[PDB]
Amino acid sequence: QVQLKQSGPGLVQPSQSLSITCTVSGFSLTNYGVHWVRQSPGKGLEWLGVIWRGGSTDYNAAFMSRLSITKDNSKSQVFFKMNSLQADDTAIYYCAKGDYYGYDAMDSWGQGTSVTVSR
Amino acid sequence: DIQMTQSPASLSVSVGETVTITCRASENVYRNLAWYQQKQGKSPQLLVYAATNLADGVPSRFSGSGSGTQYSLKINSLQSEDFGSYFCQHFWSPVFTFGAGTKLELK
Amino acid sequence: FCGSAMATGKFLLAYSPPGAGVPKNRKDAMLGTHVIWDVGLQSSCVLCVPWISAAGYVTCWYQTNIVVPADVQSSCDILCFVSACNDFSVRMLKDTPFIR
Amino acid sequence: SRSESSIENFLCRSACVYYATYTNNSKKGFAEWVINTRQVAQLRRKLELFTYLRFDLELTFVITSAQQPSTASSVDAPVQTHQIMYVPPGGPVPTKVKDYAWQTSTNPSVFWTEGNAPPRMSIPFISIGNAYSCFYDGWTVYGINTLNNMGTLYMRHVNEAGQGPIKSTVRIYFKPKHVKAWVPRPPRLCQYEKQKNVNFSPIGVTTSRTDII
Amino acid sequence: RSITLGNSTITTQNVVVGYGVWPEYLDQPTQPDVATCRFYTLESVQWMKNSAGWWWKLPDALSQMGLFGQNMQYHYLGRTGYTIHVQCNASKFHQGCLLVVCVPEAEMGCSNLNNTPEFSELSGGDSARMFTDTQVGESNAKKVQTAVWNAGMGVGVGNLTIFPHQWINLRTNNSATLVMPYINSVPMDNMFRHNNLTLMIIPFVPLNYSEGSSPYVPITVTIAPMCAEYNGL
Amino acid sequence: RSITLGNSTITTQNVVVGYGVWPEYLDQPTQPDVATCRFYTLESVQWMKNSAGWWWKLPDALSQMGLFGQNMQYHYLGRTGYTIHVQCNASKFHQGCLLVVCVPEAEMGCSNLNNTPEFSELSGGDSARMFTDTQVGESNAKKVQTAVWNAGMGVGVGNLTIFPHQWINLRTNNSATLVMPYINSVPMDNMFRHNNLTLMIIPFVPLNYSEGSSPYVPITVTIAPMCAEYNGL
Repeated sequence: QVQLKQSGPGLVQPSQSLSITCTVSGFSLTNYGVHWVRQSPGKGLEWLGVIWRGGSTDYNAAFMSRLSITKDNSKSQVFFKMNSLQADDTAIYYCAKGDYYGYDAMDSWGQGTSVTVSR
Repeated sequence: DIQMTQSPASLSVSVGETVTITCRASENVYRNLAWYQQKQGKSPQLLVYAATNLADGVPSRFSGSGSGTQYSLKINSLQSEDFGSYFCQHFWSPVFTFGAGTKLELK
Repeated sequence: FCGSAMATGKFLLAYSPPGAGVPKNRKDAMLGTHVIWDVGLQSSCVLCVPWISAAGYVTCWYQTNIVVPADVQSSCDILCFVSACNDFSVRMLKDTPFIR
Repeated sequence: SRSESSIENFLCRSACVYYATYTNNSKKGFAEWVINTRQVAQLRRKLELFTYLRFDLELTFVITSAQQPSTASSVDAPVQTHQIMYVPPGGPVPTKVKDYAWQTSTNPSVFWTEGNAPPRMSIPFISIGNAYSCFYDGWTVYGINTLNNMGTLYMRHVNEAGQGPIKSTVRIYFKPKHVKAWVPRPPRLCQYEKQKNVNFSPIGVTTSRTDII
Repeated sequence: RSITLGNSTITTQNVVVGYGVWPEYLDQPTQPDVATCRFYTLESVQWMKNSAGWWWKLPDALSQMGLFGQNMQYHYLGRTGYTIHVQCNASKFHQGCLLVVCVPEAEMGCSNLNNTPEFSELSGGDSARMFTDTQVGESNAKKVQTAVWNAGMGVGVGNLTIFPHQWINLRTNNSATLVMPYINSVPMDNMFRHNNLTLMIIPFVPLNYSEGSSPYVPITVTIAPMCAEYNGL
Repeated sequence: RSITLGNSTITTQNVVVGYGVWPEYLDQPTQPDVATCRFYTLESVQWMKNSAGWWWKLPDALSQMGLFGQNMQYHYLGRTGYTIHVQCNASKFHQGCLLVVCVPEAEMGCSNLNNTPEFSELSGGDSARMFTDTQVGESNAKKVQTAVWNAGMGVGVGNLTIFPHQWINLRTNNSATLVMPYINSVPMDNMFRHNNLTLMIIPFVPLNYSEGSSPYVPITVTIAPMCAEYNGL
């Protein structure tokens, strides 16, 4: 069964906002949560945030004030937004669903949209 | 939070050996661990979840064992499609922190 | 069910009335009139349905997969039979259209 | 000898459920207890074997006194008198010692001097439903069940003292009567964490031995 | 064999009934029976080797199921009984053992020690929530403590046979059947803020097979309401 | 006086029934009676001085009316009877005369001499289409020829008393009541492509009043289906 996919802006200027939308297929947002993982060549993989199936979110401590993840159960989409975009954010951003048999692990991942923050 | 120190940083084997990759946690996580495999420039895949259980389509060569703060993963016989990167992740409590990472060269 | 004796499974046999649409999903095929067919118990399911001169659908759905033991093939097949249950009432004979 | 395991002989016992202190002069000395079943950890386990209970209630109070250190000049006090007010579910609630809710008419309260038999009183089965509910899988906030609410008890002095302070303790005793039980349940394994809900931390099933043989 | 209700038919060949009573009937109530008494078959779950268990909340699982979901929203009160058919189909080369319980008033506990679990974590509408064989971490937002050996209710999981149950042992048996009456303190209660039952399926002896057999055994749960009556004009 | 059906009640104090027969009953048909037998009261039209007439198509006017609109779409065939209550309330200072007919199979004619009238011009769903006292022009797209003195059916409007009718004369009478059976060639017919009845209200002697009285007399039409049965499983 076919799974989620995303579409992003590609590249941003510094001190600008980033907005990626991950759209899903075949499952509902009332039964699963979606995690946001950032793969970096310098610092490795890191977990940015999550929105649970109830509507509650829980973000990382270092990216607390800059992040905001929301979703819609009807159109089956999740929107997340990061702001002020410094030089370390040159990475690729994944969306991946959680709750693999109720164990809170990543089932299947998006294709990933690599961003470049420089001019 | 809690940091996952994964050792060794890299390995160089051939086809058909027994390898062991360990990662140690800062405190107890009560077997809340997941293992991943990432190939060259693609999305990582779930390999072993809850530190013993295998995934859906993962073959029976892989094995994970451990409890408490010490965990390990084993491949009894390597193949040509089994090299790449391997990471370990706890999902005990936010913030979830991945491991450092290890690589297999298959020389 | 023209398959092995070691294979089990379950099937839906949904019938939509004239006027109602074809079900596009197993769940609203379950909400219409249906018969759940257990393969491991019985090997033949009989269904009665009126037929008049939309006019109905006899869609059939998977309930569960086909569980099978070792050294048994999994690809089985199903035959379909048709007959006349009660008395038809024919009238106004004509010639057949299956001719030149 | 099979009769001492009956429900009447298993649940109709007396237990010390509450213990509070109050003094007369301190302008906020009066006791308070919301009547419930989840107070003491032992009686909670003996009632959590069943789901629906239905009992009358019979309470006994053992009130005693203690002389606080006064200033000087030959303190001598008469015999004290206490008032134990019972508020039904949905009644007026006092907040101070001198309040209108003590002098009301629909709250039955007992009056008791010191040096006599302790003041028993008996509360009937008050509910809209046909039984109490020890467990509730549903919302009202999750798992509250506002239907089994038995009331509140209030204690205070009715003497004003000018020369010496007096504090007093009270031990409320609890005794069901004519008990009926339905829908038996497995006994709780984990320890009790909170009073309101059924929260726990997971523990092993049985204490461990060395090997199977 | 081949029992039918309304416009649906299942096929059987031992039934354990409630606490000894059969479900029966009692402003004035109305009694609808044609459009409710039918077999609502939920979708099938997969029993793998490393499985842990499933649970459904019973007057929540049929909340979108046909006209029974319309009588839950249009009417305020109501009372029902149930008839639960569980049947899993495996060959003679598989092995395992399930425990099928129907717990009344299964109040569960949150993983966070101060809160109560939120609404989406207790019950899935016609979708099974799953057990785990580990602990659930405490510092999260709000989730159910779902370690399987304590059954989510703080009680030892071996003693869950006191509720009305039935064993499914793949060596000898194949299916289970429960008939459950209406067990509540009030004679007619709301159907949206209260789940008076809970259907649990727990694998004690886990599944096993040799290499070559099909690696899953599907379970099918079929519920049919008996003796339903509501409150309205 | 104060007759009730289902969960609705009207108030009356002479009834003309059909062609002499009372409406009665006859794959196999199903017979629903609780959720259909009630009074569906359409909204009230205004009778002014320069009025011309109104018409409704009868198994089209109740197409959005409650559960009767659900049985028209979910079931394919069906047959019904009707019970039409017409009552207009005027004082003793008004005057006029209405003719209340229930025509079976009232096939109407288009204003354009080559086409047939389109769907939206023949029947309004619970909204009255109106007559005119002039001609409708021919060169338009598609409309109904609705000169009132030919009744839209090419027939002299004085002779419309042969169908079952009733007079409402404001000097002596106030209301009318018709009971109409199922009149069709086939014993059970479709309810979307066929309107077997037509309710007409035509003012012969038009309204009059002095200066000061209320310049309109509202008419209220209340329909209730009798002995309905459909075709389905």
